[PDB]
Amino acid sequence: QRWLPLEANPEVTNQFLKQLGLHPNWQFVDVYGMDPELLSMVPRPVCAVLLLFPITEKYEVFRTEEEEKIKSQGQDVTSSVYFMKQTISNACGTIGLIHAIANNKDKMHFESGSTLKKFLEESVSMSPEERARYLENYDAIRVTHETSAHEGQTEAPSIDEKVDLHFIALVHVDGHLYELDGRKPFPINHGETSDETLLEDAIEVCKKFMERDPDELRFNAIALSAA
Amino acid sequence: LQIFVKTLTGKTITLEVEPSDTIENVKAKIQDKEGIPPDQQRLIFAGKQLEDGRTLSDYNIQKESTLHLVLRLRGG
Amino acid sequence: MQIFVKTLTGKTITLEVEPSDTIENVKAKIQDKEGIPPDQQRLIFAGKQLEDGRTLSDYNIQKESTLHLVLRLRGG
Ligand SMILES: [Br-]
Ligand SMILES: [Br-]
Ligand SMILES: [Br-]
Ligand SMILES: [Cl-]
Ligand SMILES: [K+]
Ligand SMILES: [K+]
Repeated sequence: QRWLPLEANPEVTNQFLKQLGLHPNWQFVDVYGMDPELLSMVPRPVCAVLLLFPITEKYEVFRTEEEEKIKSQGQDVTSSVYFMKQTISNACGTIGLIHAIANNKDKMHFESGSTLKKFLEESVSMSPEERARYLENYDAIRVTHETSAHEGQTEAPSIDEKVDLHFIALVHVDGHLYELDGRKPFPINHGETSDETLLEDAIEVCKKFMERDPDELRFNAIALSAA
Repeated sequence: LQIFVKTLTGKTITLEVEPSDTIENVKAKIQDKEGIPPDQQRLIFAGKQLEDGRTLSDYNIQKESTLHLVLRLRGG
Repeated sequence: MQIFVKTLTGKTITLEVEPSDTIENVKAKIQDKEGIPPDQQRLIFAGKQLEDGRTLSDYNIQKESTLHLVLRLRGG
């Protein structure tokens, strides 16, 4: 099973969330730069950052080493984190948005018959792999993703084209900053954060991605900001 | 005249331009230097998103002004 | 024959068309009814964006098929 990749565009992501029946208390905005002046233009509070980055060979050796270190050495992951695996080529757009909403459920309002509300209620007790198989089979979100992939300032590529760009979500749960990437076997704990400092703390993780791949420009960050 | 274009990574691209140059022209110059297709480019100056058909002059972009580049990339 | 076009608002546009009609023709008919310029229109059927020079017949679009209308954003 193979979906179309989504454009890193707040207009597209906000339209997608509206189709999934989220009330617009929260809206995505662009992040223009990582210094205080440009970050001061992001409306506060912020409850998530989605980062688009390139899956290069250099990225993949770091991902391999990180996975091996955490499997053998351990890390803390709070039981409150909602995590799902990616089992569908090019669904990272949808999985990133579900990670952002599912880990802020208490701050979110849903409309009558919200498909995302139904997805979250049914998957509340599922393992990360079961959540991934459930999404494979969840037609209402598959057809909404399909429509959304045709929106934006660029044309959707052919479904056969290889995609080397990937979305991840950065959230605050229970005092800590989690990287949620369906391609990894677990959340990644990036240390302490709070509701008031999430944007700054998330952007510090994004900076580390860019420094590990210094010759790449193919990055985009969107912040989920109070409307 | 010289202008600066900063990316989200904080990299600075220097362009040689005229006040009469269109936003399309600037995007073509960025494609020439960095190989980013114009359709994926979104340029900002003074917190305002710029339109393709307008000139640097229209926006009072002058010598050594800094613009911001956001990339409308697609991700899986 | 009649076909249906659903917008992001969930509204339905009904068009009178022939199987031999081009995607360009359909976009002209949508411009007539809704005043959306053809160059901004993207028509989707079976998850695929339709090309201007092809016919409804080329895509097996039949009587009372539903297409989806998305708007290409201008960028800049
Ligand atoms: Br805040
Ligand atoms: Br130049
Ligand atoms: Br736009
Ligand atoms: Cl919460
Ligand atoms: K849970
Ligand atoms: K949270």
